[PDB]
Amino acid sequence: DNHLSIVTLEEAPFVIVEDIDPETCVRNTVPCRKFVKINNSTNEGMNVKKCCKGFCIDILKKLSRTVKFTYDLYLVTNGKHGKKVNNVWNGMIGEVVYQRAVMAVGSLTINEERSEVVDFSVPFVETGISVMVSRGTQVTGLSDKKFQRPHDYSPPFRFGTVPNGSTERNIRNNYPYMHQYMTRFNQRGVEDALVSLKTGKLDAFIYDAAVLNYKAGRDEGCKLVTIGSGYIFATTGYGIALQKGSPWKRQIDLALLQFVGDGEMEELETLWLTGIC
Amino acid sequence: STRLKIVTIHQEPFVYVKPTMSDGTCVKKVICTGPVPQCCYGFCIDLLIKLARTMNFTYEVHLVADGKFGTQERVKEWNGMMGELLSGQADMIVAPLTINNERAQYIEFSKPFKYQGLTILVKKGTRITGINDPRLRNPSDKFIYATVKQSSVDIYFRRQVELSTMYRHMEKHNYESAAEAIQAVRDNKLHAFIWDSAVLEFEASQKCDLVTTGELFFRSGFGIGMRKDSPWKQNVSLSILKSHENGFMEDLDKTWV
Ligand SMILES: Cc1ncc(CNC(=O)c2cnc(CNS(=O)(=O)c3ccc(F)c(Cl)c3)cn2)s1
Ligand SMILES: N[C@@H](CCC(=O)O)C(=O)O
Repeated sequence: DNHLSIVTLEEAPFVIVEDIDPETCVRNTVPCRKFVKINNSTNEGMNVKKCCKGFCIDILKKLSRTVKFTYDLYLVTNGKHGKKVNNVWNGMIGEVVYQRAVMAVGSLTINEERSEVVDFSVPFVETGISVMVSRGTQVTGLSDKKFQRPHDYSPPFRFGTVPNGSTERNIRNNYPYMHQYMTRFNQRGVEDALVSLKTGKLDAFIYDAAVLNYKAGRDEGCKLVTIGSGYIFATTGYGIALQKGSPWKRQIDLALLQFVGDGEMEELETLWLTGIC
Repeated sequence: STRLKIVTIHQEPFVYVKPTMSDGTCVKKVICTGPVPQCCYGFCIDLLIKLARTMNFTYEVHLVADGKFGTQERVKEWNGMMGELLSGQADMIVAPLTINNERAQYIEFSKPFKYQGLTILVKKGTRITGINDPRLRNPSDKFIYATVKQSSVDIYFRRQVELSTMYRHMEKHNYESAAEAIQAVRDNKLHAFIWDSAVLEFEASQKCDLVTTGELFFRSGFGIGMRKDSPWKQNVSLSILKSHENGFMEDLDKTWV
């Protein structure tokens, strides 16, 4: 039990996956496998061996040293971060719920409905829900009327999100009319949403605050901005999702809290989230 | 089977402290016993009241005796609110208590109900670049800066040997409470106050003679204080997480902060 099964999900700059040397994972990368199907009828597949790096990856390494545990790393393939579908959890959350991963590492937002099924560590990356535009807006935020009641304009505002995450889960519970309006503007990923913003097809992109602040700081020409100059709704953070009652809950937080007072979270903050804009 | 004993500390805008009227009574106000029945209200009090129904429990608020947050000093014992929670005088710390490593080793923090950080408060007209200003890095008794005694900021400057000198100049100038240090900056004998931004910049928004500088040089958060065995931890954290999502913590931030 000194060796743990750990699940992760790719989302720059926290978890970045690159193809391996056609032999080992070099530099600051850690070996991480990904179950890839053979075809779309058989359940048969193969674990392709890749290399993972980023903010949450080094966080895993620092905790791997201080807490003294070995691990294998694997990318989630049934979903992404996690969503309760027909009272069944998928994604990284589902991997911990059904005892296929001892802990989950990555840009895993801590919300209330997940803490009912898993145990979250201390938030080590502040995040939430922010709005990204490009550019020239006077909207206050999500509580701005234009998101609340879109059709009170002719034309209404065209804003969307990437579904099945903690962001869409929050807007559905809080704003029923806004949520059913955003469904036509749902983006398949963060890269598609940025393209839609700069091409004029999308007016605003509602997503995780930490990722938006990262993408806004690395924009060519400093055109993507988060409104409020960085305002965040439903403030929370990324957290290591563990089993409910996990005996590893006692050091991960104490060692993460150590990383804060030590001055090591600052390094990875200036290592991976240093912004040009 | 018993009322929960709530320990709080005077720290506006989170917790105000006012005296009872001649009738013995006092927005949502709760009678708090402090060094004497007093009146307490604010951010942390509304949050305590919101916790008390979500969980359906009765409580009694009383201020901390020594008037401190809590640090571990050698005779090792905890002072401030930390000691009262560990000794049994308290069952729950509802206050702007900073979550750090040393405190979490003994008590159980809930998920943070307030995300913020550390900044520097100065008298408007005094210019320092930030925490890395030469008047703070290489200090002199010409420029006086300090923090609050027996606080989390005091722990932050002493647990790193590189910050050993920034700490020693403060070691002689630290104050017993934040309120004394803030007005001391107005009287121009405290030149800089290093404290949490949730308190400093808010008071800079009400007293237009002080200004916060350098923005945040270190991030920290506020969590509910509980012992290792409090059977409310699971539900306190869930209530805080739910309070963050439903835009309700945001209501308190506009109401008080
Ligand atoms: C975008 C980024 N945010 C944070 C990064 C690096 N880590 C921290 O600053 C940090 C600081 N303190 C703690 C523990 N206390 S806490 O109250 O739980 C808390 C306070 C403020 C925070 F911001 C977060 Cl996340 C959590 C954890 N983490 S990088
Ligand atoms: N970080 C989110 C995914 C992105 C989002 O929904 O904003 C989660 O863990 O669910």
